[PDB]
Amino acid sequence: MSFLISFDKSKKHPAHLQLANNLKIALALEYASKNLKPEVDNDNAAMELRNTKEPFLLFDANAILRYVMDDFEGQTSDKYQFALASLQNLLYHKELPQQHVEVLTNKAIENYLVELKEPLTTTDLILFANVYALNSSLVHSKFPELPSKVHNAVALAKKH
Amino acid sequence: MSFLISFDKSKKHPAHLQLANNLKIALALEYASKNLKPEVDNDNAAMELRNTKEPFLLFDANAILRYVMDDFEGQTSDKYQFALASLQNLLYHKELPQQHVEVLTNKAIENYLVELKEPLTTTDLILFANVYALNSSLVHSKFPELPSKVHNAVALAKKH
Amino acid sequence: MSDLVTKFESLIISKYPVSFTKEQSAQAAQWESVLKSGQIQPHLDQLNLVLRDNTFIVSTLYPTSTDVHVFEVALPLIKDLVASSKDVKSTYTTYRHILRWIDYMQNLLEVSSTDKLEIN
Amino acid sequence: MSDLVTKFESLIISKYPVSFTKEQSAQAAQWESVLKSGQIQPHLDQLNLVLRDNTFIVSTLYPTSTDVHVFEVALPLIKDLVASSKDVKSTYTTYRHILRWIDYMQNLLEVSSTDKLEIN
Repeated sequence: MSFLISFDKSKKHPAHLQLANNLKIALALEYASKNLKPEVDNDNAAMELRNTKEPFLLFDANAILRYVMDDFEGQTSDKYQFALASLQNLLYHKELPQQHVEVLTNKAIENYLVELKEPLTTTDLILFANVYALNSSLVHSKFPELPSKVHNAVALAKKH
Repeated sequence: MSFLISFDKSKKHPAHLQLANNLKIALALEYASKNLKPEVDNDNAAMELRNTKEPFLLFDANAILRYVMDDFEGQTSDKYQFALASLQNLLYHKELPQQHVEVLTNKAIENYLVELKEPLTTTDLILFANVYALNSSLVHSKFPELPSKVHNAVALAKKH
Repeated sequence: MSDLVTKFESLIISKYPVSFTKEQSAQAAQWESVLKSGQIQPHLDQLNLVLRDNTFIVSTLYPTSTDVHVFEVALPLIKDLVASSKDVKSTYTTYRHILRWIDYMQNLLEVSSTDKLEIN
Repeated sequence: MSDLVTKFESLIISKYPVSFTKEQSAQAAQWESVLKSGQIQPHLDQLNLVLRDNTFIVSTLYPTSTDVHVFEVALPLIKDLVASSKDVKSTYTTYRHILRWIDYMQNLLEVSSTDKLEIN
């Protein structure tokens, strides 16, 4: 029931091959066991059985970045928890409330970000990303020469 | 490298949300680890990361029927091995060589099929299917009243 | 520790070991980010879609702590959506898979009759 | 027992236990039906596609007997396709994933230099 089955119908198989196949497909439908009784598909002319479940995907950018870095470390941090709960929540406003952004980003680069060391962790990068989006002039004055990886990312991301 | 990644680009997210997201996406590209360096997709306006591997599917009718019956029994049979290697091979001819079909199907209902008992196994059904496609008049005379499941399948399969 | 988390950890199902794939690790990170940013409500159709194809949020046979964390905010939202609907059959269809999951979770955590979602 | 099957079972990799899912059971049944019906050759692009996304035929980390059974008929076919090509680079692209698999399998089973596929 997340399965689609179809008949051999077209395909230039010979008529007798279509019959053998379609008798087998019809018999799978009849002898199917209720919990695996597939749905039939009529705009496929080719015979197959296929799982229609969604493939692996992520819609959250933090999760995407952590996945591609295999970096699941530091999610319990105050650093990360502030990133998520104090900064990233602000990004869902239609218009940014600038006075609050100003202190929260200030605070971010006071307590949590000082560095752009590296090796840069996903947690560091997610914090930097959120602060940059909210207050990049504070970033410019904070780190006027950025790690080149971060620099190349920003150069790409900044144009619409 | 069986992964597609895309930017938030459209989406009516606010401009600052697109930026935060797209900085994160750009940073995933830069900090990706060679063995997981995804390909970028430009006709998706929505941000995601997704596995592009094919989903579970079967193209062989015998395998489809066995899967939907969870019946993997008897594949070592002479019954099944004759079905596959003596009958099913004939179905790939552009035109059927009728004299050979005649004896091989005769033999099939001599040695291997006698019954349409049941409970009918996938092996039984796959043998019946192949013989029917090759020589259904021999079947009509062999079993003039078919199990109703098989009967309903045949009724569907016989029309183009 | 909230009342629901405390209840969950009182059950041995909370003790079932599971070694996450990196895919499951990402799914857990994704719902943490949705939770802590306060965006569960706009992501209900996404939750419903995940639960169409997965019994639990992180692609597991057993509820995990992600399920309890998300159910904690999701139950009140869905209950309100249902209580206020002028066509509860359609609402039920729209959120069919979240409602299957809610039913299980509110029974597992023995949620009180005033706080639970009266089901059909 | 063919020479290749006999060789395979002389290696301990043939002894690695694996409990097939019903999906993997179907994949094995599907290639058995393709083999015994004599249709490997028309199903080469299907084999190539399976092997794009799977290291081995039945979605395993280790070669199984299905791999050895199919490699037995597939090696001669692909070798002939390559030996006769007027543009071997394109042939290599068209059958790229089968060639990766062949390379592994002909090394594992220590196929003789006359019978193996001279690789690039």
